[PDB]
Amino acid sequence: GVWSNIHPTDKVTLSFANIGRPFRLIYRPEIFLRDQQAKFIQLEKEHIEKSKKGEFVETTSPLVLWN
Amino acid sequence: AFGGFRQTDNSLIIDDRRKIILNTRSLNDFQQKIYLRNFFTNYRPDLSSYDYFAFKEKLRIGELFLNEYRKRINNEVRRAAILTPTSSLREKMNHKIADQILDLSSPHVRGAHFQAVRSWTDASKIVNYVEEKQTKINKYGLQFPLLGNMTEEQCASKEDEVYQRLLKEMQKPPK
Amino acid sequence: SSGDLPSATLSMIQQGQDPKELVLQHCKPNCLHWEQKLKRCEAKLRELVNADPEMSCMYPLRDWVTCVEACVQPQIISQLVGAQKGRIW
Amino acid sequence: MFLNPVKDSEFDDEVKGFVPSEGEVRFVANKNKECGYYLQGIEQCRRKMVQLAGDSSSQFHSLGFLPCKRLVDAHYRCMTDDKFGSTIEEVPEIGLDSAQKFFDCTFQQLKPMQSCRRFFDQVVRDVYRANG
Amino acid sequence: FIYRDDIGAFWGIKGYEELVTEVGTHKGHN
Amino acid sequence: LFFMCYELLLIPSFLIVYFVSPSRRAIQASLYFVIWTQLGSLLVLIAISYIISITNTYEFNDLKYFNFTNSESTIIIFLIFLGFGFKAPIWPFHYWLTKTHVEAPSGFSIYLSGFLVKTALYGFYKFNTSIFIDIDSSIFIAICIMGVVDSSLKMWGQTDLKKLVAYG
Amino acid sequence: YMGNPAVQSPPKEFFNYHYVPDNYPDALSGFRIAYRDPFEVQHVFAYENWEYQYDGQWWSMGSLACNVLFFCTPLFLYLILQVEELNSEKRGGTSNKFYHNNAGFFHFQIYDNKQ
Amino acid sequence: MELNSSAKEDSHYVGVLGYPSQHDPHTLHPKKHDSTFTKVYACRDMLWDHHWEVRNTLYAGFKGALLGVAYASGFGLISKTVPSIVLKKMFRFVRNNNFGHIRIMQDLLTPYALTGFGLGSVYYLYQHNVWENRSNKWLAEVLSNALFFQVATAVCVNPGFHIYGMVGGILFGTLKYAFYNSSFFQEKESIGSYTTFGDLSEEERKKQEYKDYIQFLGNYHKVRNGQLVDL
Amino acid sequence: SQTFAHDSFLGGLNLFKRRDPRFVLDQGERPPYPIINSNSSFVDVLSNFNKADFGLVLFSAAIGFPLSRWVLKGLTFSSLNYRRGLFSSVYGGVILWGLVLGFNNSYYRLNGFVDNGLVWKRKERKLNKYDFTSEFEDNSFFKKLRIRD
Amino acid sequence: MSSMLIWGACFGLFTRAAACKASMIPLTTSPWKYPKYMIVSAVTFYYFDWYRRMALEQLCYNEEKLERYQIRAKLQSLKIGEELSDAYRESFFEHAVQKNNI
Amino acid sequence: MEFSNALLSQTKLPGQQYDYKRCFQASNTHFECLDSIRDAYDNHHKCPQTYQAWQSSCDVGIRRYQMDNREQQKKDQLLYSKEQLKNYNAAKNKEAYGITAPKNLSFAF
Ligand SMILES: CCCCCCCCCCCCCCCCCC(=O)OC[C@H](COP(=O)(O)OCCN)OC(=O)CCCCCCCCCCCCCCCCC
Ligand SMILES: Nc1ncnc2c1ncn2[C@@H]1O[C@H](COP(=O)(O)OP(=O)(O)O)[C@@H](O)[C@H]1O
Repeated sequence: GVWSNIHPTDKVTLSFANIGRPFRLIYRPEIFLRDQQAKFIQLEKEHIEKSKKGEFVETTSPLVLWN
Repeated sequence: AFGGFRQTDNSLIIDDRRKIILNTRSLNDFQQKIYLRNFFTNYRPDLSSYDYFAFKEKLRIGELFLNEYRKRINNEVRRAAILTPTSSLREKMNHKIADQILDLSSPHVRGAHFQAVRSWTDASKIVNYVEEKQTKINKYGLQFPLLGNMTEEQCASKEDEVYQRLLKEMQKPPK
Repeated sequence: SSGDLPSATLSMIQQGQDPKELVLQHCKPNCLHWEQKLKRCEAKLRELVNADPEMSCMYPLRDWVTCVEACVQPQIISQLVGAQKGRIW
Repeated sequence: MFLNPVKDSEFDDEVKGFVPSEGEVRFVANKNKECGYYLQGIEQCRRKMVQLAGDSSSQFHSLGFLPCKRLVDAHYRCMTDDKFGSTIEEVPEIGLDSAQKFFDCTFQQLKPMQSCRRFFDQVVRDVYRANG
Repeated sequence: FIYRDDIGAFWGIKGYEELVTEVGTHKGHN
Repeated sequence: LFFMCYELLLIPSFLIVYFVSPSRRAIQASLYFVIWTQLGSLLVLIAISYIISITNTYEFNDLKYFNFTNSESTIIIFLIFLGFGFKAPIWPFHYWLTKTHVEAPSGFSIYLSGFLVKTALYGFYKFNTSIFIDIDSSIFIAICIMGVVDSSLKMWGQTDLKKLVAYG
Repeated sequence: YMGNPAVQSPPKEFFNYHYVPDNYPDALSGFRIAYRDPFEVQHVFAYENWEYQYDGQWWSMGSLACNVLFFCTPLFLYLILQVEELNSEKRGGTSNKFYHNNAGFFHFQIYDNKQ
Repeated sequence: MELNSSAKEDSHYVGVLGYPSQHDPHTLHPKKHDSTFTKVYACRDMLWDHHWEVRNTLYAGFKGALLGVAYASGFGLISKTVPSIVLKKMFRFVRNNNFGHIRIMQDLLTPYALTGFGLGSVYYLYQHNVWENRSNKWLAEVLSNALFFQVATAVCVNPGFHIYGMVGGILFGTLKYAFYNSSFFQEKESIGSYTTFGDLSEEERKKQEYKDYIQFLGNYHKVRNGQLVDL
Repeated sequence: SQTFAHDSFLGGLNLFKRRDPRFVLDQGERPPYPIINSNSSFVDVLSNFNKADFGLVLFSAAIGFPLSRWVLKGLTFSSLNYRRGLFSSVYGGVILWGLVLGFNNSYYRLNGFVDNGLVWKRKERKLNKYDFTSEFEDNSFFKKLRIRD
Repeated sequence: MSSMLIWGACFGLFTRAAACKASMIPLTTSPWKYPKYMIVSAVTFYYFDWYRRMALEQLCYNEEKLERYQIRAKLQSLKIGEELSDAYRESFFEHAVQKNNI
Repeated sequence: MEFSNALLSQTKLPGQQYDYKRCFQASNTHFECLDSIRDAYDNHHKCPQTYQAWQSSCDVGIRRYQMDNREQQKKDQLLYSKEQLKNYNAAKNKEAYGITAPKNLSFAF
């Protein structure tokens, strides 16, 4: 209910099962990932831009991030 | 996120793929995951969770199916003990039945044992045998309802498929 | 059981390959004092002309090789079939 | 799954089981534990592109699943260890049929991604058996 | 009653200074 | 939640033994029950703390997607076996069970032997099945068989029917 | 040690039944409580209060060989299990191993997804 | 503040970094032009030989004797009660002798110093010759310490107090493996540090690290289970 | 979120409106409002006194009477003279605390921590990436306590 | 359920009832305490809900600030000689050179 | 603590004070120039006079904090947008009003 409407996991599990983890990761996982992917997203954008030019960059090929 | 436990062993780790050298005592969680925790814990690690759940269920059914083989051979031996007098029972039993009895023995079937100790290859062979049986019974739609749950439309479509298959097989030249 | 499971790794030993060169390369950093002594011996021997035959750098080389192979020999042996430590001891 | 049709059979669909090599099992398991991000990405991308351009009146309806083509190609490169091309269209002919089946089961008959993983791993296994 | 072990003589045995003798037994353990 | 629900069975049990038991010796029996079962609970707590801290999750499927090293798995199996055997009870950790059964009220003695030890068994089964363990279980098998033998050999020397049932 | 065949006077100081304060008595079958025999009660509360007198008395009390065998019984059981493990390993039978062949799936546990 | 620094050393990492190595030869090499006194005084390098087993045993005994003397000084001598007549005789000796306090300390500390020396030497020999080739280092340490301390308490304190000695030996072995044998609170290299070989291109290394990061994203429970909302 | 206009008699209520639960700002963090005097002296703060600080003093005087009575409710064995003296001392203490609060408000207005009738030329652009409070406050009383939601 | 105000009101009601039972005084004693406790508990728990949400948000922002601190501490915690090592040279020069624009 | 840039900036010489008004005037001018340039990397040499004024007016710790905050702001602006963040937070709260059922029998890893 009102106490446990802040996270889709029960309060006991939140209190004990998350030891030494960032509350950003626990509560806003998508923002945490997209923030840690800041440079990788720019590299992927550059890779796409060069691919549209016919220049396939092999180095940044694995960087295909969906979330 | 998966973590890890700090390691105490002072042993070098050499990775040819990444051309890096690491010490076991100094590894982060990801390095431990990719180096120390990279081993396998099931017969078929190349399968997904759903695929390996199906594999495990088929393996259990295969163990029970080999036990069913042994039980059926025992029941046929009991039948021979009644329909055939002792004056000629052992000859007819040594014809074919005794060989199958020794085939379905302690190592080849789990029986009453706690664990049927199979390698991953043996488990895969048992599961493939179960899948062959499933294929040959499903091609005729025998799974419904004992071994399958199908809706009414699925049952009707399967009946039509089996009817066409039966006609095609009946109208084939004999070998 | 673990023995009934597939193996997740394939080392050079398990592939029938010799890791001796790589292990030598990765054990050379363990022994740099001896390598520097050997280099100094070679430099001094090249410095003078027609030195006494009882003046060789084979002994510094022996020290360096002993130090290096003290690192490469056991490790590879630990990866060989039939080198298991035993059931109890 | 791990069944081969019997070429000379008394009936239509008799099959015989086989077990892949330990090398193939190890390779497929390791790559799936290393490239499982791309598969989940393909599933989520398929769902999101159906959400956005699924309606026929949308501007992006004619583009189909092309935004997930990059994810499919990345998954192919990761599973093939960057040795059999940069795109799944460059697949060897042995894995061509399995690739076609995967594409059908992933983007035409939108089955649950378990079957799609089965077909993609079939492509990978065909490639491995060809070039072990 | 003490031996240097850096002169190529293991435990005072001074006959084998011209070869590598220690690896596997004294220097390392095969 | 599994571990917590396993841990919630102590307070009502101790309250029943402490206040409902008619025998005057049942206070010490309640203390023994609490201390023994709580030592077992501490061992299980250490094991579950290892599990949670190493793999930051709370789901058995997430455990399936993770592998513990040999040392970690050995520590986990030893801890869970020893804790759930404190609650089982196992040799030599059945002194609390003997004292409590002799001194607890008959209703709780029915409930203590009948059920709670089965909760310990269920906890051990859930914990050990979800984790790959590569050590030989001969030590645990020997402990269990020694418990069986030790309990069976003491049945002749019991003139108390309730203590005899406790040994059974 | 053994019981004394000689006739002895009834005990004057022996452990007896004691009940918790404010105890509700058991009133089954008319609430008829008979006086208890002192020897019977003494035997009832004798083993529970028996203690060893000196350090190491537990060894030589009774049969030293039997006590040693009982003490070494868990070790004997473990060693016999090790011998049986050797036999199973030589014959590839069921070993004393935690067979993780289900990969973590429990016994007939429901595994369904929520929409 | 470190424990067992020389044994707990990543020699490969130290050599790669160029850091000084405690395993480097610590010895003196006189030339054939030095004085005889220079030749003799250069023989002190034998005291620096950690492979000299006699020297190692003597120094372990010295450390044990120092620990025993410290225990006698701080916790041992003051705990026990000397008879009054004996104390009076000792103080009379101190009165009539120029350095009687040194003799008193020699007499009082001699049993403790000898016990410490014997325990240290026997412990070093036991660990070095019996348990240095065992595979399970933690188990070997625990068992060796348990047996050694059970025997020691059975002969130094009281034979009846041997279970407690065994338990204390188990605890001491666990502590020794945790800190004296493992680099806890004494790390000499950063966690996750590595060294590179093979002369791989920087582009290739970047590609490999991108592949590792893609695999690393599977360690997140939300990513792996597909439980992320569209951001 | 709106704040009570400064230099009025309710300007001290802006002390209870905080955009973040932080006690203080960082070293290089710009204050919410333009700085009038960063190197403020005691007489500078006194000169910057206004109706907001006077209203804070008046609020202390108004609420200080029941608080002083509540303190006196625990007094026993006391004559009327001592009771009146204790009440006077407690009330003067509360009024002095109100004076301190007004001084703090003037200092904050000098430093730009609270509203001072001035606005920065370009506001700091913040993305409310983590937001557990907007929907809660827009449907509750607490929209009046958090500035800028 | 959904309203922290109603949850606090129920909490105050039950707290008053349990305090009456614990004190052994009859219920329906000091009846004005029930609405007073309801109001006080409702306000207190409403404020605590708001404060915990605010604390979680500012904690997320503080963690964003702290990730920089942990990175720069890891670079400053490198053992001597590891700064120029191949595993940390790039990051060390990024923070020492590129991130030096004051 | 020794690794904390904030805690090191909070340290100061005895008698050292910061004219925050002048510091923030210079910072606002320099950052307005930089944002007018609007480059991925803050090239302070492209706003020379304002860069000199910012260096003279502000202290080293203040400038370090300002540059760290500017880097964080640039990253956030390149990553997110207001309406996207609003929708994401609304969806996150709505999901938090529910439960996270386990993904039994997955298809990956
Ligand atoms: C639709 C609605 C319509 C209207 C409905 C009816 C009206 C609703 C009214 C709602 C409430 C109005 C509240 C008015 C203002 C109240 C002010 C207040 O209580 O502040 C509490 C205080 C504020 O926190 P904060 O601002 O972050 O701290 C200073 C930071 N510069 O916070 C603190 O002081 C926090 C202290 C933190 C450290 C201590 C607490 C944590 C550790 C202890 C935990 C608890 C243990 C017990 C402690 C003692 C409890 C007595
Ligand atoms: N509890 C006991 N302990 C030891 N010996 C006993 C016990 N009860 C009976 N006996 C032995 O059995 C015999 C039976 O004696 P009993 O018939 O009880 O006494 P009596 O012959 O005087 O009636 C006794 O002589 C005694 O030696």
